[PDB]
Amino acid sequence: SMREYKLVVLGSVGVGKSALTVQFVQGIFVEKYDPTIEDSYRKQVEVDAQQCMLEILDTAGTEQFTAMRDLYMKNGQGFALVYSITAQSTFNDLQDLREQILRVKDTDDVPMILVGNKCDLEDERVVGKEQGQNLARQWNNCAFLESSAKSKINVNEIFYDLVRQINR
Amino acid sequence: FEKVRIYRMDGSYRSVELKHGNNTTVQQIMEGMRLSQETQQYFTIWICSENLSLQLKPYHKPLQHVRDWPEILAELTNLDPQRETPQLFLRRDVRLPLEVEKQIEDPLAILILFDEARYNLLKGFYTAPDAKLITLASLLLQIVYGNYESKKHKQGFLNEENLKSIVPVTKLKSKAPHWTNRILHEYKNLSTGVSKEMHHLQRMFLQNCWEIPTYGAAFFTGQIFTKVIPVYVGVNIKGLHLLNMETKALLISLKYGCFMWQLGDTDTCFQIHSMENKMSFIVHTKQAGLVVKLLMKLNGQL
Ligand SMILES: Nc1nc2c(ncn2[C@@H]2O[C@H](COP(=O)(O)OP(=O)(O)OP(O)(O)=S)[C@@H](O)[C@H]2O)c(=O)[nH]1
Ligand SMILES: [Mg+2]
Repeated sequence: SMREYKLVVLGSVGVGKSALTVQFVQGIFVEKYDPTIEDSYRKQVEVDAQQCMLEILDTAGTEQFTAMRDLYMKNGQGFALVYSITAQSTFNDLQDLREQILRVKDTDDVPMILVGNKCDLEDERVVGKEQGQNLARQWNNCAFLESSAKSKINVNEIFYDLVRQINR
Repeated sequence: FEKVRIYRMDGSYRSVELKHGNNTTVQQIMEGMRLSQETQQYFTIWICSENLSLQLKPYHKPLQHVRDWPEILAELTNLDPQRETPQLFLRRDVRLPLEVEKQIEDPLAILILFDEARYNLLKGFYTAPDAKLITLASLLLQIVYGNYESKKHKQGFLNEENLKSIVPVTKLKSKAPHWTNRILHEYKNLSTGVSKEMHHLQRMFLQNCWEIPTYGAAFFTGQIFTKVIPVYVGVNIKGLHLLNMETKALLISLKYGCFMWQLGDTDTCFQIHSMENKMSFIVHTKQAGLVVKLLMKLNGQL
């Protein structure tokens, strides 16, 4: 039967976690955005010749909803840690998320990908691609992509990469 | 802080804050969805369990209905106490006129309508000729697997596991395994003019469902006597439909203006008379009042 994958999208407010998830799942991108408490999406995809059922949790970017946060990390199989290349503060915030996940899983062997979103807004770039790479490397050569929900750059790849990691 | 999950038929949900606790209304909850002011008018909140799915009104307070479900069940059904907790769903408003739906172009509305229609198809609630079911299956293939590739799909692809995702469960073991070649050919031709963009494909699926007579129906439960037969009573913008509960077979389909209804003694049954063939039947159900109220409203909007 078709295997199911519990994916979790984490990161600070406004980085594009919802935009990335909705672009991936529904193929929609609009400038308009609605704030998120907790949304779950489902999508069937093919990864490495195999049909996969993805369940993607789109989270609040805030320390609110602690019960949810602890539960995300307990149940999540793979985690996308998203920041915006236009906002230094969102890049800075990802370190504690990373440490929390490893603490809950009690292993550094967790499917994870570091995502630098909004890569289409080059004129407002604050976080250098080399810095994103530098962080990923610091994180035991964790996977790393720059993405754009708007232009559909690396959107699918984010979820596909997590699935491949889970399959290992 | 309090919130609620609002599900859709595919298992997805969106959490919405309850700013007034259990006193929060359907209207206020609808504001927390991702819909626009325009597209909210296509959908509303339903409360659903295995034995009963009810459309809620804008002034209703969905959490109290959840709270009161045992009492609601005793009132509307013949059932003994049940163990299931209902959930809240976003679903097509039963009152949405087909003429209005046929013009929707909003991608989010289309996908939501699409997913619900797909759900009804697989569940067996859409009766249609084989040709029609085959067209629908082929579109589902295009939507999920992308373009037909002979290498991938010609042989050893459409097995029992993935047929169950493209044809009604009521056809799955009977005659679906003889449509496999017909399904693949329609899928192929779809790939080889027609926009392959996701939302266009989803609309095409919908266009094929729009002419199915039970499309968009609210379903109630009841019984008729020939032996007592448990039935689904479907009411939609086209008319009244009766399904055998067990097999989903379409027993009766009547268009507005071709039949009359009468609510019985108390809300325990309703009678239907044909204007044309002078035949008639009684449906026993404690939802008789709800059915008649809805027949009236939907007939009334034309
Ligand atoms: N140009 C561009 N804009 C984007 C991109 N991703 C998101 N945005 C925009 O940024 C804004 C916030 O996106 P959103 O997806 O709501 O952030 P979030 O991370 O989901 O926000 P939150 O719930 O933690 S508060 C939206 O206006 C959205 O259109 C992108 O890749 N490129
Ligand atoms: Mg969000």
